[PDB]
Amino acid sequence: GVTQTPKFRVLKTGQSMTLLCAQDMNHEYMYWYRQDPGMGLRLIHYSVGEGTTAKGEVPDGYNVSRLKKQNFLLGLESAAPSQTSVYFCASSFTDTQYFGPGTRLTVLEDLKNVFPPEVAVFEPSEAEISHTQKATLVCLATGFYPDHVELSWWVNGKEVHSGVCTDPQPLKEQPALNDSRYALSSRLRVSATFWQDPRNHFRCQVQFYGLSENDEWTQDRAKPVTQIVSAEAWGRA
Amino acid sequence: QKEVEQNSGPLSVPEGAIASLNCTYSDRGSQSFFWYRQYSGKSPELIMSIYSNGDKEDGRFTAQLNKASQYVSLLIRDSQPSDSATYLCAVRGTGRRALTFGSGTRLQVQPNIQNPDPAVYQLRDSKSSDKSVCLFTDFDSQTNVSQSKDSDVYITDKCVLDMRSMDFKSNSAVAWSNKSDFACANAFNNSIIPEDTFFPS
Ligand SMILES: [Cl-]
Repeated sequence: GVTQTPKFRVLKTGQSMTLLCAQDMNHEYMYWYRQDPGMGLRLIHYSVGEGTTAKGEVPDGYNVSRLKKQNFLLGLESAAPSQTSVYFCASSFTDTQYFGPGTRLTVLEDLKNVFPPEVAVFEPSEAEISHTQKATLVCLATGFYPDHVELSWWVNGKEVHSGVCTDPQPLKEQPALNDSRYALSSRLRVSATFWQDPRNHFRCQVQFYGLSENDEWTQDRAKPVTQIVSAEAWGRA
Repeated sequence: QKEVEQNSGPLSVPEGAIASLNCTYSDRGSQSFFWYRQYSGKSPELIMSIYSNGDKEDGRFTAQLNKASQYVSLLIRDSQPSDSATYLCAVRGTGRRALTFGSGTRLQVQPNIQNPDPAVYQLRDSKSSDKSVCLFTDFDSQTNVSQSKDSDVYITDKCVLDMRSMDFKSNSAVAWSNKSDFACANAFNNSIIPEDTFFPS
């Protein structure tokens, strides 16, 4: 299918980056789109074949090259906060477009706004267990910025989706401030019997996408790099 | 003026019912028509392509194209909460190579709560956090949860949980705060919750 790198990027204003799209489906046609809240995917550039490209709806501030038929590069030479967006590459045999997974870019004036999540797990209410014979664990990811997290539950070593609900989008911790830090909550609900067995290891895993180890950091607090933060609990009776 | 028009929604549909998404386009000479599904934070996936007037079925999905009336439709039969997503309508115009994308319709499929048991429960940190966290759960899908107007109180939207093994779905919302006046009794005050909502202890 269609792949892209990177998945996530933080840039300071003025900085450069490249997004690579690749497909091995022998598609002649490739497309770069940006998606922003409350509007259709907007086409930036496209290519009809190797060594040719053409302007889409919103070409300004972006360059592209089609090296071979398999590859399509998008360049940002001087990143502007307006380029904060999700970039999707796509390819077609004729008209039907298949999308890559997307690249979430955040462009900031200052990288000292970047914070990894603090992650805590809260154990089920006894009241819930006695009333329902069920047990809801809550995981909170808090104080993170930008909105670049993937929350997963892992029970006794295995990623679980059953009994899980993660907010589809994070809360601002201060809806007022434009650069508000975020929170995200997830629930894992299990039988009260499964919870009451201490052989059972519940882990909330939050992949955060922040700065590269390469980025300059002078501040006292730990450099907010790409990292996984976990919090865990064990069953009890 | 938009070349592909979709209502933003959200469109709320009860589970089991037919969800109907509609799309209009201004270019009468458009030749290709597509429905894409996008889950939040994920990429567009093709549900249907359609080229000829009439119906095209693929499982629970039916696309319906009418070039005379300039609409393309998507029906999801036996709608499930897992169908909850943004649906994007896309049209290839006359001569154009690239698709023009609608701004999408958010669909919410609300579970049927057989036996509502609305309650607000208190959870304590497994390790240590300043946070007191309140879980509203087992409410009917007709209940809506508002954000707080209270500075430093965080309330999440209702969220559908599916314990597949037990063929059991439930709604929940999470409120938390480290404020001394925050209690599970008053956390969801800015929401219309059932009377007969259970507050333990
Ligand atoms: Cl599973």
